[PDB]
Amino acid sequence: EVKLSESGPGLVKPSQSLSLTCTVTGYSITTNYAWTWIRQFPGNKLEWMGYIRSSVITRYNPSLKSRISITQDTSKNQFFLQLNSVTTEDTATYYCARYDYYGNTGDYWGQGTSVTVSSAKTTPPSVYPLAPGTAALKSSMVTLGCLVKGYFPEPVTVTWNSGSLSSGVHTFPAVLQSDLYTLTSSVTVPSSTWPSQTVTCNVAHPASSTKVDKKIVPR
Amino acid sequence: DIVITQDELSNPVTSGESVSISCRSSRSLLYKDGRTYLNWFLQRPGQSPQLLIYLMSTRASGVSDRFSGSGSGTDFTLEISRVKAEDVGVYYCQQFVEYPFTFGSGTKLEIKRADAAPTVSIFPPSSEQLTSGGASVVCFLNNFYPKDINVKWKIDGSERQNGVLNSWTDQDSKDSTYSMSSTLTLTKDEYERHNSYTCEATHKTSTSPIVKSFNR
Ligand SMILES: COC(=O)[C@H]1[C@@H](OP(=O)(O)c2ccccc2)C[C@@H]2CC[C@H]1N2C
Repeated sequence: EVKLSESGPGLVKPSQSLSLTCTVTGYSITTNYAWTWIRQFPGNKLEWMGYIRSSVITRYNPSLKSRISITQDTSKNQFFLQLNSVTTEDTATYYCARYDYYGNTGDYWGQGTSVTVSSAKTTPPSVYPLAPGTAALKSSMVTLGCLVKGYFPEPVTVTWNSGSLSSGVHTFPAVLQSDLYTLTSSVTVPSSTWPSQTVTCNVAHPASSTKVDKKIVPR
Repeated sequence: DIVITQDELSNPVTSGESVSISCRSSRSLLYKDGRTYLNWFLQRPGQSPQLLIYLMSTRASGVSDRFSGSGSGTDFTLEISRVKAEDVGVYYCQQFVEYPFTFGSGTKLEIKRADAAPTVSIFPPSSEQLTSGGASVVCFLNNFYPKDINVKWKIDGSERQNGVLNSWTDQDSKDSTYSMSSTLTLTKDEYERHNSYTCEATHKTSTSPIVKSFNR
């Protein structure tokens, strides 16, 4: 069917320009739909930024003044967002979506991409294994985890066993301190499967192009 | 621009019961074609917004018939029949009659499930972090309800309040529970100066705190 995906730098310096791309597959953007950009600030407030439609029609949120521009590339079936002179107020999660005349978007929204406006430098996380100290009542469940410490900016993508294990997983919201983020993730599995069956946490940090796979071993 | 206000729910709702969420606009959303252009979206924990209703009362493709919408020109209501655990998240309405197409402030929906004590687990610093000179002790308080909870750290039997940072998850979409992580961070030297590390969780489910510990 129709699928939208946003992409672009997750860190932009203040005063500079933010640029994002929405790659559409399964439908031509030269159609009469509002290919729009929407953003969600920390706190969850949603804002309509604007759209491009039928290739030559654009509409923008008046509050953005003349710093926003939305354009497209038919040959690549992609549309873009350019937001100039950004400030920390522009830090948010950006989403692309297809709106029709009646306001219906169906499930045609992208997964969203985070953009942080800051002067701080990108810092990759250090990933540490969390394995139980001693032994407890087996024949039941066991909880393991991973500590993702000292990274910037958000976000980090945490999966267990390449994402083939998603049930019983708790990845907590990061905490900010000294311009660095720290987060943890827990995974609970049948005690009968650990340490016999390997359990590994995969941690990716898009902004720094790093990825760590940390196998949890008994101590 | 049009301002859409939404009020918060007064309490978590019981699964299976009916729930109503409101939205109010500073201008009529009734258009010249007799249709009212008002959308209702649900944003589940960690997900992108999903359209539930458009044109005030029309269900989007694949949306459960448990969701219905009504209202006048400036007052609208989303009614959820037989609420389910998967319906938790934040509901937003949006108007589609004037630029910019503004969204309401949103209404959070929580489910009041049976009380559940947390499953507590504590973890010592990793050998890898220790070679780095740091030492983080992590404690997970998983799958409990209600959300209110208190964690206390003790080192060699003595309470500790410095260097602790907590994080809470939103309500789980599958089992309607909450989880929390508590992390105590100290320098390697500090950590090496003590033997007993304890995590103490106090919940409404019991009189006595749940205690988890380990000896370096
Ligand atoms: C301010 O203009 C409106 O609200 C218009 C319209 O917006 P648009 O003309 O910018 C449009 C959006 C998406 C697809 C086609 C057209 C949406 C609905 C239908 C007419 C009117 N509004 C009530």
